[PDB]
Amino acid sequence: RPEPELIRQSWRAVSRSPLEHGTVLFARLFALEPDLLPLFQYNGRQFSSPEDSLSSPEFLDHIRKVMLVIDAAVTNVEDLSSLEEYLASLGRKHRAVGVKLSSFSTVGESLLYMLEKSLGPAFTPATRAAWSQLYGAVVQAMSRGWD
Ligand code: HEM
Repeated sequence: RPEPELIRQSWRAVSRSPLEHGTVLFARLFALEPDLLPLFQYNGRQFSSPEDSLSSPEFLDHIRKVMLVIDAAVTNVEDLSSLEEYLASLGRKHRAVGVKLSSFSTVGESLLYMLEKSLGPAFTPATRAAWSQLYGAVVQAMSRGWD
């Protein structure tokens, strides 16, 4: 369904520097949902600022994890069904720590923003639709974990 090449070629722009792009995504995510900032708990305590967390090792490591899972959706775009069981367990893991499934819609909005910022006009209507469809499928798979 999602045109693989549109997904792959657009992803290569951000996958180059995952951490930098990941930050852009999370900055927009925290602006859309401030309530997420506290959900990051290290060996106790959290982050005073959106910006303070962007210094935490755990938090940066999480950026990387997020981008790796999006990378898996890209390398499995021609057969996302294979990822279903992994994403369901990932969904459960997030439910376990207090994240609401609805927050993953915000992540999607944030992902598109990150792509808009990086690609500009190269982020075409067709590319945008492909991403909405891909990410929508990822989140559908993850929703199996809220059981
Ligand atoms: C919606 C906002 C999100 C919040 C508040 C959140 C929060 C967390 C927290 C607290 C952890 C446990 C600590 C850690 O392992 O770093 C975690 C783990 C993880 N998250 Fe997220 N997360 C969010 C979105 C995402 C997204 C969109 C993805 C990718 C699809 C993702 C991928 C992962 C992975 C791969 C792990 C490690 C799972 C494991 O321990 O096996 N997270 N997340």
